[PDB]
This record gives sequence, structure tokens and C-alpha cells, in this order.
Amino acid sequence: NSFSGYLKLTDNVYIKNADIVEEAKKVKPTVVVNAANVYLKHGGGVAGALNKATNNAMQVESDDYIATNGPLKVGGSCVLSGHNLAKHCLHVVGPNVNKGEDIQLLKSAYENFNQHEVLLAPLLSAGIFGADPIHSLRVCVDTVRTNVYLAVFDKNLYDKLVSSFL
Ligand SMILES: NC(=O)Nc1nc2ccc(C3=C(C(=O)O)CCC3)cc2s1
Repeated sequence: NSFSGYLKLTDNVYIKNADIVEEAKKVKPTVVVNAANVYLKHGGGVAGALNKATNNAMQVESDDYIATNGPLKVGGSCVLSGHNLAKHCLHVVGPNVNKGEDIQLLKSAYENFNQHEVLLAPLLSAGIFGADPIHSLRVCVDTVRTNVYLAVFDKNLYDKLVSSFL
């Protein structure tokens, strides 16, 4: 949890322009959040990147979790190993608003973060899930009460989020 180079947005939300895979390798946090889907199939975006950085160990573990427990619900989560990236991976499902899933569930998704004192995380429902990323940061600020270190890869998006928030 020895994070460095973050900008403090609120009492408990920090942001950095960084690849979440590189941040996890440098800090080895207690918890890294994955932007997952209900079957834990890590095909692209942040999920694909975290799974590739584990050389597919995360996907084999996720498949066994699904065969034993069934899929997650939208807004839900599960805790699995963080492999070489973290002690634990918190897999969280934000709504895919491009598929008609309710934006109301983005608040439920971020509520999962409150079970952990410190997290390294991406914005939820951004990218292929279709939510506006600045809206997703606002829900994060309004819902998360524990200490969250947000990593945003794209510099253009990062600059827009810092300008809209500060
Ligand atoms: N080594 C890697 O491949 N790392 C990463 N691959 C992605 C892919 C998508 C993203 C996304 C966003 C971003 O933070 O720029 C907002 C939407 C999806 C972030 C990473 S970090």
C-alpha cells in the first residue's frame, strides 16, 4: 500500500495517471479492484490487462469460482487471489449501460469497495460498459467511504477528470 504520485480529490479519493497493472506491480497493494463481468471472463479492458499480467492464473481461478458458485449479479462482487498483483483481487461488476443495465447499479457496485480499508482501483462502467467516466467518478466520490487510489491510463481522460473535480 505504498502509493506515490497521487492527487488527493476528497478526504478519501486519490487519483493518478497510471497503468493499473504497473501500479499493482510497484505497490503490491492489499486489494486491487477488477472491472469484471458476471461470468468473470476477462476478455478486454482493465480485466484483460490484469488477467494477462497474471499469465492467465486469474482466469483459471475465476472459472473455478464460477463453476462452484455461479455468476455474480450486476452491482455485486467476490474476493479472489490477487496473484502477483496484490494480496486480493476484488472483482466488481458495474452495469453495462450500453446493454440496458440500470445506471442505479453503479452506486451498488462502488458500495463493495467499503468492505476494504484501502484499494487500488479503476473507474467502474467506463470503456466498453458505456457510462460517462466523469459521472462514474462522481458516484465513486458520493459512495466510497474507505481509501481509494484510482488509476486512469488515458492522459486525456485523466486531465478531464481532474479539471471537472478540482
Ligand atoms: N497493461 C495494460 O494493458 N494496462 C491497461 N490496459 C487498459 C485498458 C483499458 C483501460 C481503460 C481506461 C483507462 O484508465 O484509461 C478507461 C476505460 C478502460 C485501462 C487500462 S490499463
